[PDB]
Amino acid sequence: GPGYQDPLSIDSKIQYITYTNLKAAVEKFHAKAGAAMVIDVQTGEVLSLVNYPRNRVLTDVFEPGSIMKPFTVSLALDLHRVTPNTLVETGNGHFVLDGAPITDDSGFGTLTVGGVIQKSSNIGATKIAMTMKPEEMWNMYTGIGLGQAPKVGFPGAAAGRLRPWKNWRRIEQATMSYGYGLSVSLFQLARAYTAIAHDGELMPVTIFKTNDAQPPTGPRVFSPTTAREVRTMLESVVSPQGTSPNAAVPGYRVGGKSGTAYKQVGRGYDHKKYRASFVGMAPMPNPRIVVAVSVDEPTTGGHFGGQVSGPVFSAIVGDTLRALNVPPNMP
Repeated sequence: GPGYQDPLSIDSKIQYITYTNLKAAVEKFHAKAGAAMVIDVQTGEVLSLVNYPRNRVLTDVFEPGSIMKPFTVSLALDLHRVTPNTLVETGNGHFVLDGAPITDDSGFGTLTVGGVIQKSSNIGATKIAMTMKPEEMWNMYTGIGLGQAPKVGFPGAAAGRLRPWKNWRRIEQATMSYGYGLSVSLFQLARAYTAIAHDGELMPVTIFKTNDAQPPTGPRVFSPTTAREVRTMLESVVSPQGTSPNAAVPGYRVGGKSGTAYKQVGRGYDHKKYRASFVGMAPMPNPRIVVAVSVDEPTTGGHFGGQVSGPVFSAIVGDTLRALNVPPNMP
């Protein structure tokens, strides 16, 4: 507990672990830039906060993409619009809504709500989203801290962009259900995922140590049962049947979600100019840490292709959990 690093929450070991892994990744994939951070789930304390090279973690905003799907599902579970076993028809991977096309990376057919998170189905997210009102979803976005600049002592923290809900066309509700047409910082996403980690409670995320006397507390964004169920689904993502098996951590149960943001061109999107982000938590089912990683405009994918962030999450999570003397919870 107490030591010379007090009263900052940043652990020199975890910060160093976070810096070597992120920097190694940015260099190995000849990327423009990277950001990563670790949050203690029980306290909302930031254990590490790393940019390689300026503070883009707090300043840079992007379309979160598929990282938003667990929050689409979180809300739908929490409003009793679906259960984890509810069936969602995604057919052949091509669907049309108000004349706009929505596409999966393949034809997943009949998925469960869990299946939609595991396979990262845009079509599945959209159809779950269509069971809810814009206002309901905007309130949840606002409840998890989106559209609001974090107050952590850093002037110029980005607020990101959230269209007001009374302006939402049904197709924007769709795009937002799979993380397009809103912008967030990596910091906002890390904080938002603490609400899934901490059984539905949004923890204040702080660079200062909290008191055991008056433990930190936050708004109840989701029921605890909602949060455990999304945690089971995040774990399914990093199985052989999920889209992010490259996030798996030898020795530990982990769960997380990947997303991709492409360079906007006013109305279109550029080719191979993208941002690979990953947010998760470990060990499951009761996480100690949330870890968020973002690698901007990588150019040498190698064996990982576009999914370059998952293995950086993996390395930081194992090193950090070892550094915390957390015992392996997996064979």
